[PDB]
Amino acid sequence: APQQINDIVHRTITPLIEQQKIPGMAVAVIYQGKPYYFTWGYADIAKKQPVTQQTLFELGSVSKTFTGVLGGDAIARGEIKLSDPTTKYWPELTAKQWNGITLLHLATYTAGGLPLQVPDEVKSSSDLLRFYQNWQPAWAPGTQRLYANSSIGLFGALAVKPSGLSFEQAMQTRVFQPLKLNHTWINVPPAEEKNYAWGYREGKAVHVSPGALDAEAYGVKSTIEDMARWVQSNLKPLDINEKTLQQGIQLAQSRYWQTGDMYQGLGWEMLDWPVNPDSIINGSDNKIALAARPVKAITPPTPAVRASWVHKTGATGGFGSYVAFIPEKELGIVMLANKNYPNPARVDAAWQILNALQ
Ligand SMILES: O=C(O)C[C@@H](Cc1cccc2ccccc12)N1C(=O)c2ccc(C(=O)O)cc2C1=O
Repeated sequence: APQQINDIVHRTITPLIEQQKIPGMAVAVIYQGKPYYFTWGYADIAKKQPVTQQTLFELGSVSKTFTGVLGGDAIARGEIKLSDPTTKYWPELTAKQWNGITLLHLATYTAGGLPLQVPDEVKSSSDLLRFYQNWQPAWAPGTQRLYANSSIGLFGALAVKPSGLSFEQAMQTRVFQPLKLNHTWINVPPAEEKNYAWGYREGKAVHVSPGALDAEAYGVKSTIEDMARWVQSNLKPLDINEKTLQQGIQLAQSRYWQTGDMYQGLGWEMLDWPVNPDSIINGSDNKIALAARPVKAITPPTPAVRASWVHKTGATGGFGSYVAFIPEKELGIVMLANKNYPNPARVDAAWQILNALQ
Protein backbone atom coordinates (compact mmCIF):
# COMPACT_ATOMS: atom_id res chain seq x y z
CA ALA A 1 0.00 0.00 0.00
CA PRO A 2 1.02 3.69 -0.17
CA GLN A 3 3.27 4.42 2.80
CA GLN A 4 1.14 7.46 3.75
CA ILE A 5 -1.91 5.21 4.29
CA ASN A 6 0.13 2.54 6.09
CA ASP A 7 1.73 5.08 8.42
CA ILE A 8 -1.41 7.10 9.31
CA VAL A 9 -3.50 3.98 9.87
CA HIS A 10 -0.93 2.16 12.06
CA ARG A 11 0.09 5.24 14.02
CA THR A 12 -3.56 5.97 14.89
CA ILE A 13 -4.93 2.44 15.34
CA THR A 14 -2.06 0.80 17.30
CA PRO A 15 -2.39 3.16 20.32
CA LEU A 16 -6.22 2.98 20.08
CA ILE A 17 -6.12 -0.80 20.41
CA GLU A 18 -3.62 -0.55 23.28
CA GLN A 19 -5.56 2.17 25.12
CA GLN A 20 -8.99 0.54 24.65
CA LYS A 21 -7.84 -3.08 25.14
CA ILE A 22 -9.45 -4.10 21.84
CA PRO A 23 -9.03 -7.87 21.25
CA GLY A 24 -9.39 -7.70 17.49
CA MET A 25 -9.84 -5.07 14.82
CA ALA A 26 -10.24 -4.60 11.10
CA VAL A 27 -9.87 -1.31 9.25
CA ALA A 28 -10.52 -0.34 5.65
CA VAL A 29 -9.45 2.94 4.14
CA ILE A 30 -11.03 3.92 0.81
CA TYR A 31 -8.60 6.26 -0.94
CA GLN A 32 -9.43 7.52 -4.43
CA GLY A 33 -12.15 4.85 -4.65
CA LYS A 34 -9.82 1.92 -3.81
CA PRO A 35 -9.72 -0.03 -0.52
CA TYR A 36 -6.77 -0.75 1.70
CA TYR A 37 -7.13 -3.28 4.52
CA PHE A 38 -5.56 -3.66 7.93
CA THR A 39 -6.10 -6.20 10.69
CA TRP A 40 -5.01 -6.77 14.27
CA GLY A 41 -5.46 -9.33 16.98
CA TYR A 42 -8.10 -11.97 17.56
CA ALA A 43 -11.57 -12.87 16.31
CA ASP A 44 -11.54 -15.65 18.93
CA ILE A 45 -9.09 -15.36 21.81
CA ALA A 46 -9.66 -18.87 23.25
CA LYS A 47 -9.19 -20.58 19.88
CA LYS A 48 -6.37 -18.22 18.79
CA GLN A 49 -8.17 -17.26 15.60
CA PRO A 50 -6.84 -14.03 14.11
CA VAL A 51 -8.85 -11.23 12.57
CA THR A 52 -8.71 -11.55 8.79
CA GLN A 53 -10.37 -9.76 5.84
CA GLN A 54 -13.01 -12.57 6.02
CA THR A 55 -13.87 -12.14 9.70
CA LEU A 56 -17.53 -11.26 10.40
CA PHE A 57 -18.24 -8.54 12.94
CA GLU A 58 -21.56 -7.43 14.41
CA LEU A 59 -22.25 -3.97 12.95
CA GLY A 60 -24.88 -3.13 15.55
CA SER A 61 -26.47 0.21 14.64
CA VAL A 62 -24.35 0.62 11.50
CA SER A 63 -27.12 -1.79 10.29
CA LYS A 64 -29.42 1.26 10.15
CA THR A 65 -27.57 2.44 7.04
CA PHE A 66 -28.65 -0.73 5.23
CA THR A 67 -32.22 -0.27 6.52
CA GLY A 68 -32.27 3.34 5.30
CA VAL A 69 -31.02 2.48 1.81
CA LEU A 70 -33.47 -0.47 1.58
CA GLY A 71 -36.25 1.99 2.46
CA GLY A 72 -34.87 4.40 -0.13
CA ASP A 73 -34.97 1.59 -2.72
CA ALA A 74 -38.69 0.97 -1.86
CA ILE A 75 -39.43 4.66 -2.31
CA ALA A 76 -37.70 4.54 -5.71
CA ARG A 77 -39.70 1.39 -6.67
CA GLY A 78 -42.90 3.32 -5.90
CA GLU A 79 -43.84 0.83 -3.17
CA ILE A 80 -43.90 3.36 -0.31
CA LYS A 81 -43.73 7.11 0.26
CA LEU A 82 -42.12 8.72 3.30
CA SER A 83 -45.18 10.98 3.47
CA ASP A 84 -47.45 7.95 3.99
CA PRO A 85 -49.10 7.50 7.41
CA THR A 86 -47.69 4.62 9.45
CA THR A 87 -51.28 3.35 9.64
CA LYS A 88 -51.41 2.83 5.87
CA TYR A 89 -49.06 -0.18 6.31
CA TRP A 90 -50.35 -1.31 9.68
CA PRO A 91 -54.16 -1.15 9.74
CA GLU A 92 -54.38 -2.70 13.24
CA LEU A 93 -52.54 0.42 14.54
CA THR A 94 -55.74 2.31 15.43
CA ALA A 95 -54.69 4.39 18.46
CA LYS A 96 -55.18 8.10 17.80
CA GLN A 97 -51.64 9.23 18.76
CA TRP A 98 -50.54 7.69 15.42
CA ASN A 99 -52.57 10.25 13.48
CA GLY A 100 -49.96 12.36 11.70
CA ILE A 101 -47.04 9.97 12.36
CA THR A 102 -45.51 9.11 8.97
CA LEU A 103 -42.87 6.73 7.65
CA LEU A 104 -40.49 9.77 7.57
CA HIS A 105 -40.91 10.22 11.33
CA LEU A 106 -40.23 6.52 11.98
CA ALA A 107 -37.16 6.45 9.73
CA THR A 108 -35.66 9.60 11.28
CA TYR A 109 -36.46 9.15 15.03
CA THR A 110 -38.88 12.13 15.03
CA ALA A 111 -42.22 10.35 15.76
CA GLY A 112 -42.35 12.07 19.18
CA GLY A 113 -40.37 9.91 21.61
CA LEU A 114 -40.40 6.27 20.57
CA PRO A 115 -38.01 4.55 22.96
CA LEU A 116 -34.41 3.57 22.32
CA GLN A 117 -35.20 -0.14 22.74
CA VAL A 118 -38.19 -2.32 22.09
CA PRO A 119 -38.80 -3.91 25.52
CA ASP A 120 -37.32 -7.41 26.02
CA GLU A 121 -40.82 -8.57 26.98
CA VAL A 122 -42.08 -7.84 23.44
CA LYS A 123 -41.82 -11.17 21.61
CA SER A 124 -44.87 -11.92 19.43
CA SER A 125 -46.59 -9.94 16.72
CA SER A 126 -49.46 -9.39 19.21
CA ASP A 127 -46.90 -8.12 21.78
CA LEU A 128 -45.50 -5.66 19.19
CA LEU A 129 -48.98 -4.36 18.28
CA ARG A 130 -49.77 -3.82 21.94
CA PHE A 131 -46.45 -2.01 22.48
CA TYR A 132 -46.98 0.51 19.65
CA GLN A 133 -50.71 0.93 20.40
CA ASN A 134 -49.99 1.78 24.07
CA TRP A 135 -46.96 4.01 23.41
CA GLN A 136 -47.65 7.63 24.35
CA PRO A 137 -45.63 10.41 22.69
CA ALA A 138 -43.82 13.11 24.69
CA TRP A 139 -43.83 15.43 21.67
CA ALA A 140 -45.80 16.28 18.57
CA PRO A 141 -44.52 14.54 15.42
CA GLY A 142 -41.57 16.19 13.65
CA THR A 143 -40.46 18.37 16.56
CA GLN A 144 -37.90 16.29 18.54
CA ARG A 145 -35.31 13.67 17.53
CA LEU A 146 -34.68 10.77 19.91
CA TYR A 147 -32.47 8.01 18.50
CA ALA A 148 -34.51 4.83 18.73
CA ASN A 149 -34.37 1.22 17.53
CA SER A 150 -38.12 1.05 18.03
CA SER A 151 -38.49 3.90 15.48
CA ILE A 152 -36.29 2.95 12.53
CA GLY A 153 -36.99 -0.75 13.37
CA LEU A 154 -40.70 -0.32 12.63
CA PHE A 155 -39.85 1.75 9.51
CA GLY A 156 -37.80 -1.19 8.24
CA ALA A 157 -40.56 -3.73 8.87
CA LEU A 158 -43.22 -1.52 7.18
CA ALA A 159 -41.06 -0.39 4.21
CA VAL A 160 -40.91 -3.98 2.86
CA LYS A 161 -44.61 -4.84 3.36
CA PRO A 162 -45.78 -3.88 -0.19
CA SER A 163 -43.09 -6.09 -1.73
CA GLY A 164 -44.46 -9.07 0.20
CA LEU A 165 -40.87 -10.04 1.06
CA SER A 166 -39.58 -10.60 4.56
CA PHE A 167 -37.18 -7.87 5.70
CA GLU A 168 -34.22 -10.34 5.34
CA GLN A 169 -35.26 -11.50 1.85
CA ALA A 170 -35.79 -7.91 0.73
CA MET A 171 -32.35 -6.87 2.03
CA GLN A 172 -30.63 -9.92 0.46
CA THR A 173 -32.25 -9.59 -2.94
CA ARG A 174 -32.35 -5.81 -3.28
CA VAL A 175 -29.18 -4.54 -1.49
CA PHE A 176 -26.66 -7.29 -0.64
CA GLN A 177 -26.88 -9.29 -3.88
CA PRO A 178 -26.79 -6.36 -6.34
CA LEU A 179 -23.81 -4.86 -4.51
CA LYS A 180 -22.05 -8.25 -4.27
CA LEU A 181 -21.97 -8.15 -0.49
CA ASN A 182 -21.68 -11.95 -0.45
CA HIS A 183 -20.41 -12.16 3.17
CA THR A 184 -22.94 -9.83 4.78
CA TRP A 185 -25.77 -11.43 6.79
CA ILE A 186 -28.79 -10.75 8.95
CA ASN A 187 -28.47 -14.34 10.13
CA VAL A 188 -24.97 -15.87 9.98
CA PRO A 189 -25.20 -19.22 8.13
CA PRO A 190 -23.41 -22.41 9.28
CA ALA A 191 -20.99 -22.06 6.30
CA GLU A 192 -19.65 -18.77 7.72
CA GLU A 193 -19.60 -19.74 11.43
CA LYS A 194 -15.81 -20.33 11.40
CA ASN A 195 -15.42 -16.60 10.41
CA TYR A 196 -17.81 -15.09 12.96
CA ALA A 197 -15.81 -13.26 15.59
CA TRP A 198 -16.75 -13.36 19.22
CA GLY A 199 -17.60 -10.03 20.80
CA TYR A 200 -15.94 -9.34 24.16
CA ARG A 201 -17.70 -7.63 27.05
CA GLU A 202 -16.06 -7.55 30.47
CA GLY A 203 -13.75 -10.31 29.17
CA LYS A 204 -16.57 -12.72 28.27
CA ALA A 205 -17.28 -13.94 24.71
CA VAL A 206 -20.71 -12.70 23.58
CA HIS A 207 -22.88 -12.50 20.47
CA VAL A 208 -25.94 -10.32 19.94
CA SER A 209 -29.17 -11.76 21.37
CA PRO A 210 -32.43 -12.14 19.37
CA GLY A 211 -34.94 -9.36 19.86
CA ALA A 212 -37.99 -7.87 18.17
CA LEU A 213 -37.07 -5.72 15.12
CA ASP A 214 -33.41 -6.67 15.54
CA ALA A 215 -32.58 -7.21 11.84
CA GLU A 216 -33.99 -3.74 11.04
CA ALA A 217 -32.19 -1.78 13.75
CA TYR A 218 -28.97 -3.59 14.72
CA GLY A 219 -28.78 -7.10 13.25
CA VAL A 220 -26.31 -7.08 10.34
CA LYS A 221 -22.94 -8.91 10.43
CA SER A 222 -20.28 -8.19 7.82
CA THR A 223 -16.62 -8.40 6.80
CA ILE A 224 -14.18 -5.55 6.32
CA GLU A 225 -14.17 -6.26 2.56
CA ASP A 226 -17.97 -6.08 2.21
CA MET A 227 -18.07 -2.95 4.40
CA ALA A 228 -15.43 -1.27 2.23
CA ARG A 229 -17.61 -2.11 -0.79
CA TRP A 230 -20.64 -0.70 1.12
CA VAL A 231 -18.70 2.56 1.62
CA GLN A 232 -17.68 2.60 -2.08
CA SER A 233 -21.33 2.12 -3.06
CA ASN A 234 -22.51 5.04 -0.87
CA LEU A 235 -19.55 7.19 -1.91
CA LYS A 236 -20.30 6.84 -5.58
CA PRO A 237 -23.90 5.67 -6.16
CA LEU A 238 -23.89 6.64 -9.87
CA ASP A 239 -21.67 3.60 -10.49
CA ILE A 240 -24.54 1.38 -9.27
CA ASN A 241 -26.34 -0.18 -12.23
CA GLU A 242 -29.64 -0.99 -10.49
CA LYS A 243 -31.61 2.25 -10.84
CA THR A 244 -33.85 1.96 -7.77
CA LEU A 245 -30.82 1.05 -5.58
CA GLN A 246 -28.89 3.99 -6.97
CA GLN A 247 -31.79 6.39 -6.11
CA GLY A 248 -32.30 4.69 -2.75
CA ILE A 249 -28.70 5.41 -1.73
CA GLN A 250 -29.16 9.01 -2.82
CA LEU A 251 -32.36 9.34 -0.76
CA ALA A 252 -30.64 7.92 2.34
CA GLN A 253 -28.15 10.83 2.24
CA SER A 254 -30.81 13.46 1.70
CA ARG A 255 -31.05 15.92 4.57
CA TYR A 256 -34.44 15.69 6.30
CA TRP A 257 -33.81 17.39 9.67
CA GLN A 258 -31.13 19.45 11.31
CA THR A 259 -30.10 19.45 14.96
CA GLY A 260 -27.09 21.55 15.91
CA ASP A 261 -24.68 21.03 13.03
CA MET A 262 -25.87 17.50 12.10
CA TYR A 263 -28.34 16.50 9.42
CA GLN A 264 -30.47 13.33 9.64
CA GLY A 265 -30.66 11.02 6.63
CA LEU A 266 -32.20 7.54 6.37
CA GLY A 267 -29.75 5.74 8.65
CA TRP A 268 -26.82 7.92 7.63
CA GLU A 269 -26.09 11.14 9.51
CA MET A 270 -24.29 14.00 7.76
CA LEU A 271 -22.41 17.24 8.53
CA ASP A 272 -20.97 19.78 6.12
CA TRP A 273 -17.36 19.15 5.13
CA PRO A 274 -15.02 20.57 6.36
CA VAL A 275 -16.25 19.54 9.78
CA ASN A 276 -15.28 20.83 13.16
CA PRO A 277 -13.67 17.63 14.54
CA ASP A 278 -14.59 18.60 18.09
CA SER A 279 -18.24 18.64 17.02
CA ILE A 280 -18.27 15.16 15.41
CA ILE A 281 -16.03 13.70 18.14
CA ASN A 282 -17.95 15.20 21.06
CA GLY A 283 -21.29 14.77 19.30
CA SER A 284 -20.74 11.00 18.93
CA ASP A 285 -20.75 10.55 22.69
CA ASN A 286 -23.90 8.74 23.74
CA LYS A 287 -24.57 11.56 26.17
CA ILE A 288 -25.32 13.66 23.10
CA ALA A 289 -26.10 11.03 20.42
CA LEU A 290 -28.87 9.36 22.48
CA ALA A 291 -30.33 12.67 23.83
CA ALA A 292 -33.70 14.13 22.79
CA ARG A 293 -33.03 17.25 20.76
CA PRO A 294 -35.31 19.69 18.88
CA VAL A 295 -35.13 19.46 15.10
CA LYS A 296 -35.51 21.95 12.34
CA ALA A 297 -37.49 20.57 9.40
CA ILE A 298 -35.68 20.82 6.08
CA THR A 299 -38.59 21.60 3.80
CA PRO A 300 -38.13 20.09 1.30
CA PRO A 301 -35.15 17.82 2.06
CA THR A 302 -31.79 18.75 0.53
CA PRO A 303 -30.48 16.18 -1.94
CA ALA A 304 -27.30 14.35 -0.96
CA VAL A 305 -24.51 16.93 -0.57
CA ARG A 306 -21.11 15.81 -1.94
CA ALA A 307 -19.20 18.05 0.48
CA SER A 308 -20.34 16.10 3.57
CA TRP A 309 -18.92 14.00 6.31
CA VAL A 310 -21.31 11.03 6.14
CA HIS A 311 -21.16 8.59 9.03
CA LYS A 312 -22.66 6.16 11.48
CA THR A 313 -21.53 4.67 14.75
CA GLY A 314 -22.87 1.33 15.96
CA ALA A 315 -22.42 -1.22 18.70
CA THR A 316 -23.64 -4.39 20.31
CA GLY A 317 -22.72 -5.73 23.75
CA GLY A 318 -19.44 -7.07 22.42
CA PHE A 319 -18.70 -5.01 19.26
CA GLY A 320 -17.96 -1.42 18.25
CA SER A 321 -18.07 -0.15 14.70
CA TYR A 322 -17.73 3.08 12.80
CA VAL A 323 -18.09 4.06 9.16
CA ALA A 324 -17.39 7.52 7.68
CA PHE A 325 -16.88 8.95 4.21
CA ILE A 326 -16.54 12.16 2.23
CA PRO A 327 -18.07 11.86 -1.27
CA GLU A 328 -16.33 14.99 -2.58
CA LYS A 329 -12.94 13.50 -1.65
CA GLU A 330 -13.64 9.85 -2.68
CA LEU A 331 -12.38 9.10 0.84
CA GLY A 332 -13.77 6.74 3.49
CA ILE A 333 -13.05 4.49 6.42
CA VAL A 334 -14.49 1.43 8.16
CA MET A 335 -13.40 0.45 11.62
CA LEU A 336 -14.72 -2.89 13.02
CA ALA A 337 -13.79 -4.11 16.52
CA ASN A 338 -14.95 -6.97 18.78
CA LYS A 339 -15.23 -4.70 21.82
CA ASN A 340 -17.82 -1.98 22.42
CA TYR A 341 -15.33 0.90 23.09
CA PRO A 342 -16.45 4.56 23.40
CA ASN A 343 -17.82 6.34 20.29
CA PRO A 344 -15.59 9.42 20.61
CA ALA A 345 -12.43 7.29 20.43
CA ARG A 346 -13.77 5.84 17.16
CA VAL A 347 -14.52 9.18 15.59
CA ASP A 348 -11.26 10.78 16.77
CA ALA A 349 -9.23 8.00 15.14
CA ALA A 350 -11.35 8.16 11.94
CA TRP A 351 -10.91 11.98 11.78
CA GLN A 352 -7.17 11.77 12.28
CA ILE A 353 -6.86 9.21 9.48
CA LEU A 354 -9.12 10.92 6.93
CA ASN A 355 -7.82 14.41 7.73
CA ALA A 356 -4.24 13.20 7.02
CA LEU A 357 -5.27 11.71 3.64
CA GLN A 358 -7.62 14.52 2.55
O1 LIG B 1 -24.41 1.98 19.98
C1 LIG B 1 -25.40 1.53 19.37
O2 LIG B 1 -25.41 0.91 18.29
C2 LIG B 1 -26.75 1.73 20.03
C3 LIG B 1 -26.82 1.01 21.37
C4 LIG B 1 -28.11 1.54 22.09
C5 LIG B 1 -28.30 0.79 23.41
C6 LIG B 1 -29.21 -0.27 23.43
C7 LIG B 1 -29.41 -1.01 24.59
C8 LIG B 1 -28.70 -0.70 25.75
C9 LIG B 1 -27.79 0.35 25.74
C10 LIG B 1 -27.08 0.66 26.90
C11 LIG B 1 -26.17 1.71 26.89
C12 LIG B 1 -25.96 2.45 25.73
C13 LIG B 1 -26.66 2.14 24.57
C14 LIG B 1 -27.59 1.09 24.57
N1 LIG B 1 -26.99 -0.45 21.30
C15 LIG B 1 -27.89 -1.10 20.55
O3 LIG B 1 -28.64 -0.57 19.72
C16 LIG B 1 -27.80 -2.47 20.81
C17 LIG B 1 -28.47 -3.59 20.30
C18 LIG B 1 -28.17 -4.86 20.78
C19 LIG B 1 -27.20 -5.03 21.76
C20 LIG B 1 -26.91 -6.46 22.24
O4 LIG B 1 -25.73 -6.76 22.46
O5 LIG B 1 -27.87 -7.26 22.35
C21 LIG B 1 -26.53 -3.92 22.28
C22 LIG B 1 -26.83 -2.64 21.80
C23 LIG B 1 -26.35 -1.35 22.08
O6 LIG B 1 -25.47 -1.08 22.91
